Amino acid sequence: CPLMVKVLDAVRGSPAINVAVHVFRKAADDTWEPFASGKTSESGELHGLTTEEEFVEGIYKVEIDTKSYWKALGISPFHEHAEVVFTANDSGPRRYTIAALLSPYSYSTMAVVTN
Amino acid sequence: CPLMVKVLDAVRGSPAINVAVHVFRKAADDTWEPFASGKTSESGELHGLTTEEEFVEGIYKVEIDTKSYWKALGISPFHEHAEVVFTANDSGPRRYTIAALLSPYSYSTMAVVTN
Amino acid sequence: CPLMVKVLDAVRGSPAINVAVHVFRKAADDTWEPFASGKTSESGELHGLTTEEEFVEGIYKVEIDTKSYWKALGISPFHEHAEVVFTANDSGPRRYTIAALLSPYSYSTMAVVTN
Amino acid sequence: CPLMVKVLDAVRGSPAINVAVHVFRKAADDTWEPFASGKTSESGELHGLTTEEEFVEGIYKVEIDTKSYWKALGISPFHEHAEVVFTANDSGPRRYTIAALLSPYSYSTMAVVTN
Repeated sequence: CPLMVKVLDAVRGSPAINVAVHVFRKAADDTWEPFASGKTSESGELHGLTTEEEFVEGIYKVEIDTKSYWKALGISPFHEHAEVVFTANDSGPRRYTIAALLSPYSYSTMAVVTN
Repeated sequence: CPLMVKVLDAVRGSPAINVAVHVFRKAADDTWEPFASGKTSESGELHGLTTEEEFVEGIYKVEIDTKSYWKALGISPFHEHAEVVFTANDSGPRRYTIAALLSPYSYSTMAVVTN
Repeated sequence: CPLMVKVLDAVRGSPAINVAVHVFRKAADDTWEPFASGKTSESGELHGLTTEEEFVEGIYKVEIDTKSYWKALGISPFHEHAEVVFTANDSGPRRYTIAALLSPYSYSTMAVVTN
Repeated sequence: CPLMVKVLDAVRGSPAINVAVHVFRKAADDTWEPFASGKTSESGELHGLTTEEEFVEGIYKVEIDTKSYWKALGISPFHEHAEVVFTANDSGPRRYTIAALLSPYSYSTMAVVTN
């Protein structure tokens, strides 16, 4: 599992469950091509998005559908979604964990990159 | 000033100065059209991006060029940029302060919306 | 104004108004001595806590009464308060802005230190 | 495991390893009594601090020794430590995960409370 996404809800103090997550890879024509997607689990995690073979060096975007999550909770949000854009680089073995902490008018994102 | 952007550096405990900021508005054809741009001042603030007349209802994207900021400080950061996407002025004109707190592998963004 | 405290509410996208703030200074006997206190204004800021003459070198604690703030809004939050503990003025006088971003189950704090 | 602490480093994009963590419980005389302590593991986690039997309702403080962590990395920090103060309440079965994201001049803390 070279890429995992974890989403937390700061209003409820819980994992953010059933959040839609879309991953894109930047194409040669500078457009964003769909790469992988899913919904977070009961633990707020989304595993199995890609494989070591497919997840080559490139620029990737992880779009987390925060607005739909807050609307389902009846809470008025600011953002349309939380976007995390980064370059994946082959400086030895790597695993990426993209974490997002959500509030209606704020979000924090952190990336844990390990060997 | 209906739109202001403020950027802070969590490594140095200071305003993030000379950070490039690009604002886009979603067009009828679903593409991102350039709307305004600028660089943060010595206080880490960017004022004067738009006016009450030009800043109509719409979906806006504020792209903060965090990677160039960290690279100039000798840090190879995780993110390409910090992106803030939101619907503006949908219940009438509002004043928006988009704040971003930067670290090499994390960022937080908050919006203060006033009537 | 060598010490200012700014508090924001991430649920409402607004300044956190009327939040109680207590400042303490560590005494020679290692206890926390009351130093200054106040309530945030309509802008979520608390100015005038101290002066350049009184704000000598030392270890200071800024306690922000987040629980009372959330309870007044009808939310039962996780934290009793947000605590910021730091050494001040150890390389000469500095100006400190302590900012706190609040959510029911999370908080972020940042300090901007200027010479 | 009713209480777990997780600490992340936003400068390095990694778990914060070997960070000292001290837990205290508020006594009847209003002082903080030592309750449990440890150091975070290679995953930045600290497990086994307490048991279901010992972790009764009360006010607890988790002190994370951030200054010593940054000093070991040669980075000048703002805070003496990160403090998380909360009430533990018996509203059905519960587990607490206290997470802290560290930067030299900022920290974010989140609590995940699950059944």
